[PDB]
Amino acid sequence: SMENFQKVEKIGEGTYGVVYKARNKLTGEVVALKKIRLDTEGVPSTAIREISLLKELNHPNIVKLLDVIHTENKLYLVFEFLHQDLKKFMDASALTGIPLPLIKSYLFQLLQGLAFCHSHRVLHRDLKPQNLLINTEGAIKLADFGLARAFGVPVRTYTHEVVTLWYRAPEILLGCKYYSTAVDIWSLGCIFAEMVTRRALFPGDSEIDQLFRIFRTLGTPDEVVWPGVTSMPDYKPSFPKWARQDFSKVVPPLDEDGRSLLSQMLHYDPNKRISAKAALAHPFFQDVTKPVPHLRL
Amino acid sequence: VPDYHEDIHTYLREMEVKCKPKVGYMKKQPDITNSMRAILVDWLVEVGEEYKLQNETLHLAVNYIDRFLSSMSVLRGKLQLVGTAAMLLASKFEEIYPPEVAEFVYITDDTYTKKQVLRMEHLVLKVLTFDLAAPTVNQFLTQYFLHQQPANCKVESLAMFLGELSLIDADPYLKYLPSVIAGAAFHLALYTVTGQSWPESLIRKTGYTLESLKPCLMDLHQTYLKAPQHAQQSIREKYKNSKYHGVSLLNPPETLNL
Ligand SMILES: NC(=O)c1ccc(-c2ccc(-c3cc(NCc4cccnc4)n4ncc(Br)c4n3)cc2)cc1
Ligand SMILES: [Mg+2]
Repeated sequence: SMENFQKVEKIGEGTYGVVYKARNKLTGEVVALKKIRLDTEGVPSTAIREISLLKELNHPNIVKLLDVIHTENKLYLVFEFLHQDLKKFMDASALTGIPLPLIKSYLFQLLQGLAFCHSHRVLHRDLKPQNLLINTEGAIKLADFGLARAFGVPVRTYTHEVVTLWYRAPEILLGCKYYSTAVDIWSLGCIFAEMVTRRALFPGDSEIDQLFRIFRTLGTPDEVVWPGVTSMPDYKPSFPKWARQDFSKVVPPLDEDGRSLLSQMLHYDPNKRISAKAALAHPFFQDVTKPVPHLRL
Repeated sequence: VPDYHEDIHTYLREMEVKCKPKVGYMKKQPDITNSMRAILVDWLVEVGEEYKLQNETLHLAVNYIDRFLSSMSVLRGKLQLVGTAAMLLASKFEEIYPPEVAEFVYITDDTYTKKQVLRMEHLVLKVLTFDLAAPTVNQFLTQYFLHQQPANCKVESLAMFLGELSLIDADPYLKYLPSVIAGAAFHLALYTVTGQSWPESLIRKTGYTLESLKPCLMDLHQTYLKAPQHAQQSIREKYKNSKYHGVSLLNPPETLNL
């Protein structure tokens, strides 16, 4: 079953298991193999969620699950291979920067993949540069659905831990009973800013540090800007009250349309925060193309 | 999430056809019956109550069982093993804190080993080809609840109670899609409590009328009336609790007037 695949090298470790670059001996196709060892507690819930959800989600901006190989001892997921992840690409682009048409294209594609996820009742809940994969042809794709979940309408209370700290939405930090599609938008907004500046927008090292960093950039939220905020479980009346800074200073290279879109993605109130679907029609994308990455990957 | 409520509804309507079990599978099972299935599902209601599991988890597990038994012949002594692995898989899919494998072994009353439950889990996955994100009666109901003017907790809990009862009896509920049963259950709950009917806005949303819901609604009315006499009693006991507003203690109407 694994006989036709030839491993090349280890790519890395995500939510569960280990990812290897491999080559299909018969077709020539280069793939990524996600190996899970069942040496316990059965098949992990993370693998169960990723497989079932990805078999439903066929989209050009979602990493494609090609096959599932299910031995007695090991479980292998066969994925399409992409050349680079967004984090490592941003590090290599330190000198030249990332061209604005490429940033615009990447954001447009990411919003497409995200809109598809949300239209199919799926929350990703782990959007970060490491989980965003790029090819030589100019495509960017959502990856690692290990922390993903199928949601209901309206939502119940789901797992609290969710989303890597730097990209975690304020409603999660303040401990709201319910969160939804807006958490994924928040993460993308953070990634948008990070593509322009090439550094993380809110790099906290604890929950309280993360909130205070967000407050110093967007202003401390009140009942006017976000109704119900003061009644949220982890809100404290002792929170310092910082003023909202001029949005042209948060990400200085950004034009009027860019800044407008970013503010709507980083809106405090989850209800007011722009959906992925609605963001596709934003004036920022009027002149969008699909250029190849300016660097060899 | 009002931006996606229509997209999600449309998608769930597509997936429920694809996830539908084979209607007459019990005729093809040599050693098990509808009655034996009814005992298993009722037992799963108790397990759900014992471990404080979501109602969604219970609905998912039953779907996994019915789809499994649509293609796999199972002897009576092994039916509980299928049910246990199904409930374990549903817990892993749906719960924030699923009960551990050892706990699932304990509630089988030591009938099976840890190895057997794990081997069955793996087999159920193979047979279902890891396709576990199935639409349920529950998933449709919560969408339908948003069309209340205004929201009524007795209506909500009674609809959940009635939809849960449909899980017990393969004849006749295997022939109805989750969205239809949810329709029947919502109207029946709304009529029992308030006197109101299946609202105009849900006709627009679902395409279903009282006319199209009538056959399922006719069966569900009969299950409701005959509920205190049914051999299986765990759902009625469950819905006595104040958590579900004691709705099982309400009186079913004598006539629907269709
Ligand atoms: N800090 C973290 O928690 C962390 C670190 C690394 C990773 C990580 C895991 C896997 C991958 C990865 C990377 C690539 N491709 C990039 C690549 C190709 C060749 C060599 N190196 C990277 N692919 N392609 C398909 C798949 Br499925 C895939 N997965 C990237 C980053 C995730 C989280
Ligand atoms: Mg039979």
